[PDB]
Amino acid sequence: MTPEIFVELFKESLWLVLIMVCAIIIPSLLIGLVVAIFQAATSINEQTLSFLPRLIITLLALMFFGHWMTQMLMDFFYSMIERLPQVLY
Amino acid sequence: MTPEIFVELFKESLWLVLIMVCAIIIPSLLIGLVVAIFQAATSINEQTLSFLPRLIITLLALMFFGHWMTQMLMDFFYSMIERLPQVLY
Amino acid sequence: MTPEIFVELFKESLWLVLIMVCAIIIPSLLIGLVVAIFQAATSINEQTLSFLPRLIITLLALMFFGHWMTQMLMDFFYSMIERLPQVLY
Amino acid sequence: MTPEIFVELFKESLWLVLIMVCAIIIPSLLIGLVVAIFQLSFLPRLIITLLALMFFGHWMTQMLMDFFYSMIERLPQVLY
Amino acid sequence: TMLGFLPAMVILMTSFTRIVVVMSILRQAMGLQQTPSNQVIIGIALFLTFFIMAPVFNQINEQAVQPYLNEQISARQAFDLAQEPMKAFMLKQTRIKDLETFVEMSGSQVTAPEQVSMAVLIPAFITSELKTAFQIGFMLFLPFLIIDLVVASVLMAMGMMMLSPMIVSLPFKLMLFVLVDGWNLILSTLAGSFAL
Amino acid sequence: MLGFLPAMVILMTSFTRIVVVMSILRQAMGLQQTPSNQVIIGIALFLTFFIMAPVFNQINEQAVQPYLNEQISARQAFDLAQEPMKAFMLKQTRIKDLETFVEMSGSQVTAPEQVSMAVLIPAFITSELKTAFQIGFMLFLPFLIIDLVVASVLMAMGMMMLSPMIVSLPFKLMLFVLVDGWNLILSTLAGSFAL
Amino acid sequence: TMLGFLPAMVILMTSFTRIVVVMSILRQAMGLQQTPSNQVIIGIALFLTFFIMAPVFNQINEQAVQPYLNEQISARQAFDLAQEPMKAFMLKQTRIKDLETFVEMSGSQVTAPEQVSMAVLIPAFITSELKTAFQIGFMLFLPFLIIDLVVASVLMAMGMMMLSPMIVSLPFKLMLFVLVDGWNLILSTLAGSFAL
Amino acid sequence: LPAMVILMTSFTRIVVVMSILRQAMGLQQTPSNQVIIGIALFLTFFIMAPVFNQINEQAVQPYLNEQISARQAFDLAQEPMKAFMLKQTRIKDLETFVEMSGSQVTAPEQVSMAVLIPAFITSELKTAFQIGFMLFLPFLIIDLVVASVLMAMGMMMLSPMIVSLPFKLMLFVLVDGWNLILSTLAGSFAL
Amino acid sequence: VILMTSFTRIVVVMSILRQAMGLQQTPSNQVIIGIALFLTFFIMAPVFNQINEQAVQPYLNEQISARQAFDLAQEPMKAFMLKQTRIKDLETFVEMSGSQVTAPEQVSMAVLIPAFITSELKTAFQIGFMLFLPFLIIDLVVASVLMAMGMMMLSPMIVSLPFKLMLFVLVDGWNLILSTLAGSFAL
Amino acid sequence: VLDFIANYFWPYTRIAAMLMVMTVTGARFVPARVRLYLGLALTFAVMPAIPAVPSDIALLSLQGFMITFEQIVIGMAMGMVTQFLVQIFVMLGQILGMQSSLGFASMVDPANGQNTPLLGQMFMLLATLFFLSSDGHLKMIQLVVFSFKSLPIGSGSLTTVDYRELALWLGIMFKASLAVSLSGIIALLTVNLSFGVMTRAAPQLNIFSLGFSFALLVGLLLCWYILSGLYTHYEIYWQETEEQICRLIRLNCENLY
Repeated sequence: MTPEIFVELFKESLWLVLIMVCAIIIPSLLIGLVVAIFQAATSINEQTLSFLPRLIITLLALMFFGHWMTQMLMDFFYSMIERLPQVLY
Repeated sequence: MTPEIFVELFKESLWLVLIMVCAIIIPSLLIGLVVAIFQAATSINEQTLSFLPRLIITLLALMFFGHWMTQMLMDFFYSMIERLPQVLY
Repeated sequence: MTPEIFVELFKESLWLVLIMVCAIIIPSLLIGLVVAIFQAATSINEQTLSFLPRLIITLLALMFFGHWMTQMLMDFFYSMIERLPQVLY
Repeated sequence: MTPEIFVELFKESLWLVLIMVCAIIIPSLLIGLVVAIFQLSFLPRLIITLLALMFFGHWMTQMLMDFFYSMIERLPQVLY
Repeated sequence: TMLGFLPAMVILMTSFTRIVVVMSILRQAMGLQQTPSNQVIIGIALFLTFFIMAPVFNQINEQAVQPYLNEQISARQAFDLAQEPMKAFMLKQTRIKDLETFVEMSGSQVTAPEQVSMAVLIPAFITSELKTAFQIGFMLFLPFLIIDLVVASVLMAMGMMMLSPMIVSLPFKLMLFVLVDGWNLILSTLAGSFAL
Repeated sequence: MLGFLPAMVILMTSFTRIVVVMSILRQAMGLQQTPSNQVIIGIALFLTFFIMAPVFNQINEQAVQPYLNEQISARQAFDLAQEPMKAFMLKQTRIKDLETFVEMSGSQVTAPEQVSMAVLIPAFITSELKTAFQIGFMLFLPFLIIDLVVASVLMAMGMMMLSPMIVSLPFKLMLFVLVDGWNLILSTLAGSFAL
Repeated sequence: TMLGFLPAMVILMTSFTRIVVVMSILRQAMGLQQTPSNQVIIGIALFLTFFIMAPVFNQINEQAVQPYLNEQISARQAFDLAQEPMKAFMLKQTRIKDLETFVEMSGSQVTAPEQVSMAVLIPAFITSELKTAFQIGFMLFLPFLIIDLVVASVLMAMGMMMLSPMIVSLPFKLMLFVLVDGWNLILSTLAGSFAL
Repeated sequence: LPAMVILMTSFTRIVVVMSILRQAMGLQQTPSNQVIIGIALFLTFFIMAPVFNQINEQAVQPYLNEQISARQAFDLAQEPMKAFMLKQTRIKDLETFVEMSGSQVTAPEQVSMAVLIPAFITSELKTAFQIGFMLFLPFLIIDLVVASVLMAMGMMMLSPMIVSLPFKLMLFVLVDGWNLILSTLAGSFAL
Repeated sequence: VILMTSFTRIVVVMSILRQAMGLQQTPSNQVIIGIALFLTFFIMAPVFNQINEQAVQPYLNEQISARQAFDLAQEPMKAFMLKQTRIKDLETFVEMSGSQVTAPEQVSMAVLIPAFITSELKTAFQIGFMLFLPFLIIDLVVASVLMAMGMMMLSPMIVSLPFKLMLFVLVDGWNLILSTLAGSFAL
Repeated sequence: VLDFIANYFWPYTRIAAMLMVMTVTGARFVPARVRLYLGLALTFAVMPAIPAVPSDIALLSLQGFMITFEQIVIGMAMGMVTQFLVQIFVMLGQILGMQSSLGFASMVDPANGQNTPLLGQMFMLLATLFFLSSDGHLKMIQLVVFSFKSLPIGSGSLTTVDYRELALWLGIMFKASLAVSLSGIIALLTVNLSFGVMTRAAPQLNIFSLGFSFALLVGLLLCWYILSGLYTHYEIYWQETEEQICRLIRLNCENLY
């Protein structure tokens, strides 16, 4: 019911978002990096070569982090529902 | 209804997406890569050279893998409904 | 209505795409190839040199093959309508 | 209404695109050719493109306005 | 309560929802934000239906409505007579394969299909329509997609990676659709798909 | 009260589940309101009369037949109609939602058949919509599989533009008709009930 | 029960559709996505249709509304009075091949296209208006597509690959639009298409 | 015109929370505004049951056995509905509307119903737009996550307001959603 | 009636600007309609003054009949619009309605309005071209700087939008264009 | 009998017209019956603080329609400012999104294309909460109350100089959205230049090699950072949008809330 408690409540959600997006992307980031390095090593200049492995790694990570992410977000939604009465008053 | 039956039901579709995509694309990646190897062996620096050869295979495979793909996805959609009553309750 | 009439009818559209695309594009590949060979023999490291003659070719082909292409695609649409009633029932 | 009146009407638009783009790019083409014969080559390649723009702009817009007007003219015969 | 849902049922008992879905799949197929009006779609479909169901409306008005001018009966004839012609109509379009499920799950298994309850045929008629509508769609859709694939490919061939191949490819689709007489063939096939 | 009775009485049925499911499907196909609201609220309205046939017949025999012959009405007939509705809905709600609402209402129950309608319904709707979303997600995924593969083959060739939501419509329609679509779907939506 | 459908008939009865369709194709042609321009399209086409049907609307007024002072009549030769001039008008803008592929579907053959059933001309009138409109659209579209191709091509040629040739083509699309005096010709051409 | 009475209740809050939810996950014109009006008209009968009981078993039936002035029934029923609101309205809203009324700042449980109504509805709207937006926020986490993951591999075009709707529904049902959302709205009323 | 006003031109200029920024639908078309509706009163105010003076007060002072007052009300509106329409464009439509007139003042309402709207759209585009000019210039110059660097991880539109903003507000932005939409209607 | 509605129509119209636009009530999520019965109830409450409407002005007469419009104008005007308020943050959101490359479909294609109002849709929640946490709507209603005593019924309306100042607000919105987001914008741009350096190192790295990864990350991170002290700027701009409404209904500011 305070302005600061709302902004705190939202920075929480943004932190959740950011950690999720890093968890998912950083594998894609590293795999794109290494495939680009392999490109520049032999001067193989191709644009969408690096779309197969990056997509593959993103799918594999979605398989991998499938449970931790949903558990995190569900915990967050639970905490949200816990905070409602104090928001009423 | 469980946080586990919906994670596994998820992993199924993710695995389908993975296998479909790789089956379609690996020929395209391979032909593009050999085109780039030929470019390097010929000092050729072209950007959209490896498009047509890559779309040729990306299409030929989609006709060669047509029935297998539509059968696999169809069978999946079928299994998405046999378990429908078990999950509704 | 059968899984094979819709996959073979689909092969037909994909075949159309393939033949139209290769008709329009192969000359562009030829001009791009010879331009890159020209650069390499002349030790010319230019990127968008090729685009002008290559665009010339693909815009010439759109007028060389125009009537044939719009005839092919029209006939295809016609065969689609013709075979529709044998698929509806 | 006939396929051929639509195919030719399209071929002419393509001819326009071709003759228009070349008038613009050929100077960049030639300057790039010479500078590469010497060999950076983009900022000059932009200068000369702007120069060709300011040079041939009146003729380009005139040609396109002519094409628009002719398009308008051959319309009622195609409608019916 | 039977005031705001009548427009959604009096149309659906008819062979109306097919042309709607067909023309609405086309309306997106053109690579083109709607541009007939939604009202245009509904109106061309409304008139196509008043045109197709003429054997049935000519029987509704003739056997039930005009007999209900002298009225000849206290509102009982039309409630019971208007049902058989529509049932005989839909039953020619309802697949038997789709009806088999809708009867065995209703329980009242009748040998004579025309003796099925109206509330069992209608839901069998709808699930049979949308299947036909989607078939006709996937038939009519493919050419407009061949154009788009070939256009996007030829564009990518020069490196024109950003040209948004949905502006440049609209003239080609509209050209093709004009060449083939378009609607004349289309709105005859839908008129011809209602084998009655 | 007339401004709500249409929405009040339609909710006692399984209308909402069919509505939400067909809506999720309509958006799964990516179709921008192609079967308009007057299409979906019509089809899901018909499937109600198809499903609620037993309940409706018992209503007519035990309420409308007594109302046309005027045995007793508007006091006893309304109550007699209240019964089979509870019989139907009560067989479809989960236990957990019902105990939740009955502990919330403060009035304690010993026989689940003996919840008042005003506490029965609000537990039915929550146990219906939850099933509706479960079904919807369970029907959705196969379509999503179609989108993400299409939306990846394009980028594999370089075609950043050309929204898959235009090139992946034919695949989805072919799939949907090959699996017979509205046959299997509308049967499970009709077989899910205990009625 | 017709509070939703009726609003769609009035625009189909008149030739409101063609202007909307062509100008909405043109709106996408400019690459200009505006719900504001989308809304004002209705206003433009609406007042154009006012100006166009001023002869027919004024004649219908003189035949019905001015007599509707004493009104002399009720709904028998008053409705069928107004039914006539609209049928005369639409008939001059439809094709004949379109109308004959429809009357054959109706089966109600008439020796006189003037004595044609209203419920088959309008379904033939719309397939004709849409075809004429798509023709006009493919006519008007080409110069803008040429602008787009030239723009993307020079951008790609100079090397600016990643730049989107859709945010920069719009100023030149407006230049070419105004240099041709814009709507003044276009609407004129549209008014030329409805040659009575 | 009578629909103010139902809107004097805890009706406008549930309507708003459900409307924020329907729009939280992609869905537009999914279950029609008529449907959510229905769900709210039911949750209100479930919540306000003690109030309607105070009304019925204390003023309604004795009015069918009238032995009283008809307006006395409203007078004795004007009080419990009042007492219900006074447990919900904020203090700031009440004092500010006492100011705005021009009447002197008098003790609570004493101000007329006419000042109570809008002070009640504005407090309800405040509570509702907060509850919903804190239930909204999670369903937006998923949207941002999936849109970012898309943009990661790219594809630039797959409208993330549908490719996320499966995740939204799965995650809304994994918490059972309604047995938490429709319950807390019933537990958010001490009366 | 809102079309008889200038709002038609105003909102089109608004949306032209919106898309120029590269920030699509960011000013919330509801808000755009609001601001454009408010300008219309800042533009039409002198006109509405005369509209009130001519018959409104006299009609309320019972100095003119109903239909006569209504006919008088359109006059200053016609005069105002006649200074915005173009000669050729008004000519096309007055001919296309057939019934020619000697004085443009004597042209009918329902036939001046259409020629008015197209004449307004044309000049609106004439304005909007000027509006796109600086923004397109900025996009081009930033893209060219990037290409001289040639880094390609730039996507000059997304890196150019901040420059579009820091160079719209830095030049006082809306105040200048507003002044043009005020000076554009030299009544 | 008791045709009272004729006595208080104008104040109700001003109230509800202010309401149909105000960022909380006149938004969506609230069916029109709610807002209508809210406005109609407010009048009964402020019935004391409303001067007698000028009699002799029948509603079913031109004289009445002129003033009724002359109040709808004021009502729309009061709310549209608050709309500008929340749209400041909406623009903050859409700038920081389209800079993160999150919203990208409409930046490459301003046409129909595809829009992603996600971050903007979130920041609108903030601005609709800040306007609610600090009870904006109460102050906004009190201003309408005072309006019946500063811009009374039948005595004038906004003047021409008022509209012009009001239509300047679009410039104010762009100025505010930059004053708030400058820190994050500059940082994101510097990081994009770091990208450009690392890519000039080798021309292999393209939009489909490491496309937008660091862009998405830093765009979200600096957005979370801006979130930290965001209430302060909202407080400042609330003062401007409050004095501005004070300018319309003159009201002699610096006297009360």
